[PDB]
Amino acid sequence: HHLPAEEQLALIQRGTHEIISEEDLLKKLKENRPLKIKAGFDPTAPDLHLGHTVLINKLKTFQDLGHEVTFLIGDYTAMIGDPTTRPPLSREQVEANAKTYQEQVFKILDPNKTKVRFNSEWFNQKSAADLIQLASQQTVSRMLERDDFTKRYNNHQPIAIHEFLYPLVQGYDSIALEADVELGGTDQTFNLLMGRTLQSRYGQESQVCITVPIL
Repeated sequence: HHLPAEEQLALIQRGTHEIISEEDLLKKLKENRPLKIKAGFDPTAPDLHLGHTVLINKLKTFQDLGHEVTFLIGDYTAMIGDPTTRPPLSREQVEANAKTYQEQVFKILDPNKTKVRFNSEWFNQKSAADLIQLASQQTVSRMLERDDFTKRYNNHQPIAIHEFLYPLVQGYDSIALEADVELGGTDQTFNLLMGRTLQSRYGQESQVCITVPIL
């Protein structure tokens, strides 16, 4: 049934830019169970541009190999706006943009074998105290190590503080999903690594991080 793990790893490794501990990936595949596969998408764009194709085909490889792909809509942070200012996304915009993503993605993935989820599902129920707990798990110095934060800080461009909370949101999504693997583009390394780090801090086995080219 489940392919030998050495062969799974050969099909997963092709076309990828980096795998953070293949030693951890091989161990998960040798467990011979459906790994939970997380791929997150911001719902602001009108569609997925054709540069996502490699990424979606890699989710296809995971699903063909028997693992469970979760297609995650990061709607929570996009629907929060300013206190009384340009507005945030309505729910109507999230649901309409996500519908277009799904019709794109399901020309490749099987809908009966893919989970579609919105991270407001757990995050609507989180209190302010929950987010403070989360925020205590990372240092300001590590957040400023992200490339986009490093340039803005040195070019003396303001970084609002909630921008430091968004990667913590993405990392916790991994805990809420019990992700075994999370995929993203070459430039998402920092954010993907956040879930691997937070998971250990919450008592979970960590995820493997896999990057592919997003053209």
